[PDB]
Amino acid sequence: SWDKDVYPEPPRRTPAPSPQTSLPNPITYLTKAFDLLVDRPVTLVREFIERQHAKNKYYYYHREFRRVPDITECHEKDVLCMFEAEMQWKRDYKVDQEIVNIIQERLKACQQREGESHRQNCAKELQQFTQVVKAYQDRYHDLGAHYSARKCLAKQKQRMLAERKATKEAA
Amino acid sequence: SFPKYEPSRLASLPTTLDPAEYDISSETRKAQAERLAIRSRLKREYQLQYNDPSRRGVVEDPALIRWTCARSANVYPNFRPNTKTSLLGALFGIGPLIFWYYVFKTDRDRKEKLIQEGKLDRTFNISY
Amino acid sequence: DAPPLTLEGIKDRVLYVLKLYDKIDPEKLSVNSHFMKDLGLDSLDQVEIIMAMEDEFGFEIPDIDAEKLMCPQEIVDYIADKKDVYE
Amino acid sequence: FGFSIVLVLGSTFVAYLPDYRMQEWARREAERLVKYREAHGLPLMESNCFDPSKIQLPED
Amino acid sequence: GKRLFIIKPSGFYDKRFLKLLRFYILLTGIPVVIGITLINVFIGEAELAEIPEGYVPEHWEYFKHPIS
Amino acid sequence: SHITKDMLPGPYPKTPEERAAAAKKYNMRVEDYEPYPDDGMGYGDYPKLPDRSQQERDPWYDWDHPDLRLNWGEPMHWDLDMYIRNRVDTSPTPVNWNLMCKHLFGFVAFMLFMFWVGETYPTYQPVGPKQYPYNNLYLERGGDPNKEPEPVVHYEI
Amino acid sequence: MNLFSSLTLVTLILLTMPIAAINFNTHKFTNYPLYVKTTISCAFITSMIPTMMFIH
Amino acid sequence: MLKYIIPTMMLMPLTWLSKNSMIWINTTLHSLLISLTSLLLLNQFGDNSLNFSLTFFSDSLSTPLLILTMWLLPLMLMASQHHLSKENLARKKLFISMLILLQLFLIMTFTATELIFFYIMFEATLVPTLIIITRWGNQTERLNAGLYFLFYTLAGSLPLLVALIYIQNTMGSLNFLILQYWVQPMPNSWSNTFMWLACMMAFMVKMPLYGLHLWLPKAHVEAPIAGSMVLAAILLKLGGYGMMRITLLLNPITDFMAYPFIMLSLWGMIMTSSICLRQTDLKSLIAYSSVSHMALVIVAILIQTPWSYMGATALMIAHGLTSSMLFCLANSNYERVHSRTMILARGLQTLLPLMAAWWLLASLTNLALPPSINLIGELFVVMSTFSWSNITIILMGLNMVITALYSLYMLITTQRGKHTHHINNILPSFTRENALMSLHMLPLLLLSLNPKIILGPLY
Amino acid sequence: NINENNPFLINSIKRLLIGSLFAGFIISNNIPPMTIPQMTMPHYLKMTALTVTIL
Amino acid sequence: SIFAFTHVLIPVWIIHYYLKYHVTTKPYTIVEKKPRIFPGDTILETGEVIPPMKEFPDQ
Amino acid sequence: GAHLARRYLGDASVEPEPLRMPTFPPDYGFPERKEREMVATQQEMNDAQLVLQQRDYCAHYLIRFLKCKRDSFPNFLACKHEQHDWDYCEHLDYVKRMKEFERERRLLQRKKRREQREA
Amino acid sequence: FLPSAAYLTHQQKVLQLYKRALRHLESRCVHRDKYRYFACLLRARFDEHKNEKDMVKATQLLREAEKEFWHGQHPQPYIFPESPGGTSYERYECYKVPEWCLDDWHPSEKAMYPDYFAKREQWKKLRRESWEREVKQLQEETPVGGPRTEALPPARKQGDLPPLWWHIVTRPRERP
Repeated sequence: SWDKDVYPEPPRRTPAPSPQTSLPNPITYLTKAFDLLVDRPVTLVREFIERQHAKNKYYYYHREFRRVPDITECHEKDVLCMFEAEMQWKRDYKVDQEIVNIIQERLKACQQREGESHRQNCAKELQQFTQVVKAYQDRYHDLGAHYSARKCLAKQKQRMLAERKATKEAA
Repeated sequence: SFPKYEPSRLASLPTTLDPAEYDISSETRKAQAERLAIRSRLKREYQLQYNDPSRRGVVEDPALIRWTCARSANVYPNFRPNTKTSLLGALFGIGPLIFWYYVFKTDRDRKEKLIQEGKLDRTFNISY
Repeated sequence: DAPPLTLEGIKDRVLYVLKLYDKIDPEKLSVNSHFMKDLGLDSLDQVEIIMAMEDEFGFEIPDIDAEKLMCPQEIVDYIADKKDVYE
Repeated sequence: FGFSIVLVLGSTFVAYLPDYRMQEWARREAERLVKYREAHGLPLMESNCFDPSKIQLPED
Repeated sequence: GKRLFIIKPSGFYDKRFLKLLRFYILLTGIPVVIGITLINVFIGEAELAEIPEGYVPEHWEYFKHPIS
Repeated sequence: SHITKDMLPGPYPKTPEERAAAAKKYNMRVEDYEPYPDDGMGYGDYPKLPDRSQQERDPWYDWDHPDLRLNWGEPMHWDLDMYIRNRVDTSPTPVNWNLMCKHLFGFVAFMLFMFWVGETYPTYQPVGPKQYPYNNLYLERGGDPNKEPEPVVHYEI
Repeated sequence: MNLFSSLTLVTLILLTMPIAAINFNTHKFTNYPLYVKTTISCAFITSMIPTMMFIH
Repeated sequence: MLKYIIPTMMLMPLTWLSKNSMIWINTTLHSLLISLTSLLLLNQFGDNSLNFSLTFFSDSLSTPLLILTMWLLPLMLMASQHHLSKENLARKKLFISMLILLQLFLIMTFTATELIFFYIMFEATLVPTLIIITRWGNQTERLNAGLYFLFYTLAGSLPLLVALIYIQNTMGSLNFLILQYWVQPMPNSWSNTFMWLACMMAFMVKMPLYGLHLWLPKAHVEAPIAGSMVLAAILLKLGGYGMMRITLLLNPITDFMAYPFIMLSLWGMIMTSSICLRQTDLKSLIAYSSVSHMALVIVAILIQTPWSYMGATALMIAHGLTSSMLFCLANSNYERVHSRTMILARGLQTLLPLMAAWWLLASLTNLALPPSINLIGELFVVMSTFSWSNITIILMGLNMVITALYSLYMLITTQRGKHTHHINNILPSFTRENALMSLHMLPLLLLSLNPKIILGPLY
Repeated sequence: NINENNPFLINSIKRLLIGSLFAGFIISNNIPPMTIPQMTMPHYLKMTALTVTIL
Repeated sequence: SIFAFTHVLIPVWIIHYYLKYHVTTKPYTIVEKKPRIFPGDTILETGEVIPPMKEFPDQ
Repeated sequence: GAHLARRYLGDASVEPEPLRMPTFPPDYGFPERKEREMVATQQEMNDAQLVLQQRDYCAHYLIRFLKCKRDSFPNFLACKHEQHDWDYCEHLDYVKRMKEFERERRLLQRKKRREQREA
Repeated sequence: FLPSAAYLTHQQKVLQLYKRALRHLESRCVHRDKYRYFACLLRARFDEHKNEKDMVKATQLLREAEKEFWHGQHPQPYIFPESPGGTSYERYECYKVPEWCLDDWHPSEKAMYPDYFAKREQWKKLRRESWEREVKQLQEETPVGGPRTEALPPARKQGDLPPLWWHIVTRPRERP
């Protein structure tokens, strides 16, 4: 299955039409015909294959990692600390990209569901999108391509120094 | 009647209003006869070597070889650096490059000042 | 787009539209006649004949073959060359 | 030995292979983390990725 | 009787190359696809357990497809 | 094979014999050989032709190359790559070239000028705005779920 | 409704059988125009349905 | 990695103690086996590269180019007969063993660790190519072509050694992690300007850039087919690969001093696309095509986006395959007629009717077919450079138009319109040529199906 | 050699004149309404289509 | 019958076999745009009546 | 139309410009003329996915038209009464917009020329 | 620009003017009966002054007629759809495969088509059979050391075929 906590679906809405026709009803006969022509034999072959999969079952796990000390807690150069620190940072960068992918997929799903009036019960997901992406824009954006982790920490120090000067001129 | 069809470096001049062809003298008759003689001898030699079934290769135009070896290798001799050649070269080698160089300087200076004030469209400009 | 054409049929069609042209006498219409020699009609009328050929049959014959047909036998031979009139 | 043991074997080898630079693992890792930060109150993807207790600045 | 004789450049070399190409891909095109079919119809792909209490696996057992 | 005398070393001097040798080797008349001249742009001493040469040359001559317009011995003007049919059509024009570019530039500027006249002088049909119902159709514009309801109503007219 | 997706994707995939078939053929089809015409006609009759479902 | 190096050594005495009509099958079969063996490499994961020793390591910048090398060898080997197959057996053995030594130092070069080792194996890549192109160049100016080749590449790539020795004995060792993890952003004095210009100008000479692009075309029109494919594909994308390796240091001052190289590369791409439109001698068209694509790669490297690096290496692999294929079709045409010219052999849709399909497919993949790898490359390069500056899209699009035009003219000049009906020695298509076309164009379309392999280190 | 007694051509022309007679009305009429049908014209503004054709 | 039999039964079977299990184990996948409910109706699935449309006059 | 020729050739003073219409203030010749029932059930207008610029006056007639077209779909030529009724309602709305235009036009002409031709 | 002379002549030049003017009048005039009228008016207008024995007056009026033709021609004249310029222009060149090939086949297909290939073999045996003597004897004997024409005389003397006939007779059919 898939976790519906992280992949939210809105609850279903389905009207009940009832003609008020006398042609009557081509597509009703045709959807019953499609059901009895495709939906039964594919499911019978799939039941055969599901018994064959129920002969014996493998398992795969989710890969688990520990926590490194820091990049802020290593020594001067001393590579065999910073290597571990920066690989943990690189995995944070990878999972952060996948977080942004998840938020963008949720937004596209909201667009296709909610019809031509976009601005009703999609504005909340648009707001959380602008939240997370303003964070990512100020965090990981302007660093070029020859990063390891050190340019990110330099950006971090520079930005919080900018905030310190900002509250210095403010108060 | 007609404004006489001034030609151009694109417009061809058709055979009617030349008006040099209708200035017939013995020069033109003799030169056209010798031009027919030259085309006669060339097509004669070509049709001689053109029909041999014993032959297998191609007929090997020397004019094709000549034009290619002129236009490929024999461009560099001869040459002297003339003011015509040197000025035309300094215009066609440096000019457009220094031009779009200046426009990259101007556009980047505008963009760097606009992001130095920070009033850019990087509300969400992630894919840099 | 394929009519089965032959020498005899297109020979008769060329001779037919030569005969249909009025000011030459159809009594003295041999295939081995000549459009200047034995019937005496001028070369301008021969170019009228040329345009009659090209409007019946729908293909140009060029300026290099405008001087040098001058008789219906060579017209039939030149058309049989140009259209390749065989089965 | 140029197609029938090369091309189709390479087609099998690159048609499926493990998570090359961690695709499926990154999918499930981001799913677990968004589940955590939506079932635990704080907003997902806190900015300022380093802990500001773990930082120092040259003063004015 | 009616029909002329068409001119053709060559056919034998080209038909020979195409039959050789499709056949020498077909020689291990069919067994490979039947192999991947029997793999995902007999042995299973996998299922999705979690890591139990202190049982550390090998570097494998982390992947969906069994040939992976 | 091939001898270096069949390439083209140097220009037209000296004046009798080099013109003679170029006309012998390039299969041309003596006075019809007319070089560029020695301009300093390289160019050897290759011949010069009347430059159009490809929607010229009536094909009822039936020379050898039916679409390359060769004759196996013609000197083949230096810009022959640009000349071949499917690259550049140097046909004799039906009217002019100056008269055509005059009328085309005048017609295009004329149409864009009437367009500018249109851009400052619009038409419409005489009727007020579409009266949108609820605060200029609020909540379905840019956002604002409770932030800024900006009040306006309509009157039965 | 998986009916709609199934009919639309087979209107796509019907226009993959002819080209792949004669790439895999290496033979002379004499009714190959007939074959292209009938696969286009069957593609029409499989694409006529889900539009009717759409406005329905 | 020595499991790749040492069988390519041991493949050499195969050709020595194999007899007449028996060197051939052994070399071809066993190099295809080694191609399987390096198809086995692809193990790359997650945190970093794969270290194959204290001595070797494999990036994801390195893996597709290494696969390209060990796959382009046997294609080249079957490609390079009938121009020396009638010749002598000892000279044939010398030729094939020379190519194997060439491949060996290419693998040495691509899987380098310290940049000194990279430089030694760089000019070890250089030296067999010289002897190959000069000994079988088969035209009167192969002399001058090889001489310009060696003097340009050495004289450009001479001070790169001095800068590498300097960075060695001022900032420690030269493995890519300790080349990384320690390198400070270097300030803008004029000494730093010279060191940056030394490294980058050496590789500018290698690619070529437009300022020294006349390095190339003599050494492509006056080289045999093995040396041609080696030169174009493996040497130019090797130069780009070396640039990508070295450009991690000196990143702060490159925004100050990188502005003229972008301009020279852009206007050179425009002028090179213009010059490959009107030339005769069909072989030269592919050479200036290569100069155009490598100018686009150079723009892509001196802008520093991960988009730009992914698109750069994709464009590398795509034009390597396309130019190598199109060189092999030019060799097909020259085996047909002993011409080297362009306007001579026309027609050829009738004659060899399936040669049309491979010329069409080569001109499509040069044409940036929209799921091909070439359009992937040019697309990400144009995206990154429009992120760089908003006005540089015009030159890219004029490049696109002229690229499509010269590719179409190269297609329909030789193989369209009217057979000259005096050739009468062309033969129908061999099985060899269509086999070589099929060996080019199946992996390109397969990588078009799933390109999650060939994008860069910043995937 | 003017021949048109061809079953394929008469079938195809027949079917496309059916498509040029009924199918425009059929495709046009059961559209989902997404735009505003204007329909509110003065004199000599709606008449001008037929006026242009006749003139 | 075998001709149109294979051409309209084999691809529909394989595509609908493709459009259950793979298409649901890829979670964010084929998504419908919602049926436009109208006020004189009821939801077919759960079941409650939408109150119909309000005051009609001034027509 | 002819009004456009008059607006361009004559005085540009007395002419109200479209899309910058409201000049004279409200409750002027109005007073106590506003009901604006608008019984379209705006939440049901939101729930039923209706188009922008169809979220306007005479909405419920469009609601009924869509309801009958959904109820009798293979009846291809059934809903024409409600079609014509909805057309009639928004024709009345166009009449209302026309009258609002000409009322402001008469106001601007008569008021401005009374003031600036007697004062 | 012809095999048989250097210049064309005066009379055929006037004749080319007549034929092009007649063609452009076809192009100008639809409905064909008023075309026949205008054509006869053109025939009389050219038959105004045939009897002028002056040469320079005749070519002056010829150049004036060229001016009047050039100002009065049609932009898209009715060209024939087999001529160059027209619609066909080697339209069916797709199957104009040259006949020097068709012999580089596999002999399986030569076993399929036996009798045509036997007759082609005896064509080529006639070609080599009557190749050297009469052809190259008349080529190096009957012209002058400057041959100064393009056409060749037939091998009328004693025996075999008129020289250089292979690529003139054995050519494709222009409508396969």
